[PDB]
Amino acid sequence: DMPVERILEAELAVEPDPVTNICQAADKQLFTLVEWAKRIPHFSELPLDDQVILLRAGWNELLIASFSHRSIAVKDGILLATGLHVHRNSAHSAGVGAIFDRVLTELVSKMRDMQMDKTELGCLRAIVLFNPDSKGLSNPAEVEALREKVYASLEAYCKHKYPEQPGRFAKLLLRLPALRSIGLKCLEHLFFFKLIGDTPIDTFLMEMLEAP
Amino acid sequence: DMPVERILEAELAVEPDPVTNICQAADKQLFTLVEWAKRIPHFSELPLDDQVILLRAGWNELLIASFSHRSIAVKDGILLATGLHVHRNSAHSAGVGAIFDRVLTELVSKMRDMQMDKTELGCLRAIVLFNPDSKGLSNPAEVEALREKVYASLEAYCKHKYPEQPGRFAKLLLRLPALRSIGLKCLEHLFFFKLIGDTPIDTFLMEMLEAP
Amino acid sequence: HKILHRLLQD
Amino acid sequence: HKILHRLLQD
Ligand SMILES: CC1(C)CCC(C)(C)c2cc3c(cc21)CC[C@]1(CCc2cc(C(=O)O)ccc2O1)O3
Ligand SMILES: CC1(C)CCC(C)(C)c2cc3c(cc21)CC[C@]1(CCc2cc(C(=O)O)ccc2O1)O3
Repeated sequence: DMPVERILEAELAVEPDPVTNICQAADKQLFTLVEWAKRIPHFSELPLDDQVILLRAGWNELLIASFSHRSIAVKDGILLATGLHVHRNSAHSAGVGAIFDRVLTELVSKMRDMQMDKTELGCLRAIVLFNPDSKGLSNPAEVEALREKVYASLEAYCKHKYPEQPGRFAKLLLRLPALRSIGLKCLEHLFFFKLIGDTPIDTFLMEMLEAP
Repeated sequence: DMPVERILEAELAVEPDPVTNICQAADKQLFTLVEWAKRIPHFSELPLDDQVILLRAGWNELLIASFSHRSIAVKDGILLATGLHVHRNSAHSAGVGAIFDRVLTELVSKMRDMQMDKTELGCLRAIVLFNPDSKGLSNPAEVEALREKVYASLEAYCKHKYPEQPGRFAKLLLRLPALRSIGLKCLEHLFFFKLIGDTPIDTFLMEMLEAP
Repeated sequence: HKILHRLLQD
Repeated sequence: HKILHRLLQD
């Protein structure tokens, strides 16, 4: 089964110019993200090749959702795992204001307004991790079955913790399209920074951007 | 309220080289899409400026979901509203094989395997239409409230029509991230065809691609 | 956006 | 992908 307790432990086990600071922190969190994934139930039992495919497919959305939830109490800014607050004025003045505002409006503010807890965040990240549409998986059905168990557990958790909010489970799932769209746009920026070549991109972040 | 009956009537009221054929059909369906949206409850009561913002924001995903569901009984291909079947061999041999296979694998096949009915399709399209994250809406809350009513109705409909499938409501919502990703990639292709300039793009399709 | 406005006006 | 394989092997 897929108990939300274990998913919550995985989140708590990994708790801690602007473009350069964000790219450096991203490389640091990629190491932490592997440790998180190995604590998600049944992920390590998957074929090694598929664990790679899932992490290469979801790392961007997984880590974007992480810092978004970490930034709840931050006003008009985000909090990186290194402890650095990046304010939206800094992002605008570095040329990435539009996508930064998208994170604040579509992700951080929505997480703040509903008070998304760390169990719901973990389940949402687990759903993203267990992405059955990832190309090249040796068995898409197994990953789809794992995703179904996660959101069967998360719905039951929502209905128990927040009985007064019937649409809350659906509200959580309906932030994934925004997360998908924002992840893709952030990838486009990274590839541009790489192309220009004056932004420090460390080895692990660089490996995520290379071809399969 | 947001009765699924009315949403279903909206779908039934509008029922009917490859890149050129698809772009021509897209322009034709844009006119039909306006008529569909005006039959979705409370959409026409929104401010005119917001009806424009919602349609300019969602037209691609709305029409991609339409032809995807229309292509259920089609094997290895899609069925355009003009009655033309586009087979995946034609798409590959025209240079758009990868995104075409994404539609078949992530959308058409999933709709086929679960036998998504036209009521669930309409509700999914209504959710996409009522996108509260659309930039520039004069009142995002009103659009969000309309989206909540749609998926409150769709969940209750799923639990009544298919009591034996508890995760079906969630399964429907979890196709929206793929639809979001595929819509964006299709937009990238359109802008490339426009840039090259030898693909016929008619006036309505062209207007969707122009700046706000 | 001429066309979309004109069709939504009906 | 050297790094990801090595960390998943542990
Ligand atoms: C600079 C740019 C393009 C614009 C601003 C935003 C915030 C959208 C962003 C975000 C952005 C990336 C780039 C950008 C690269 C990938 C990535 C992935 C998520 C992430 C999390 C943390 C953390 O958990 O500490 C630190 C860094 C990090 O980097 O996220
Ligand atoms: C050629 C290309 C890039 C690759 C193949 C696919 C199918 C992905 C595609 C799809 C694709 C568009 C382009 C492409 C443009 C926008 C659009 C929007 C949805 C749509 C629906 C119908 C219908 O309902 O009849 C007809 C056309 C139509 O056009 O959808």
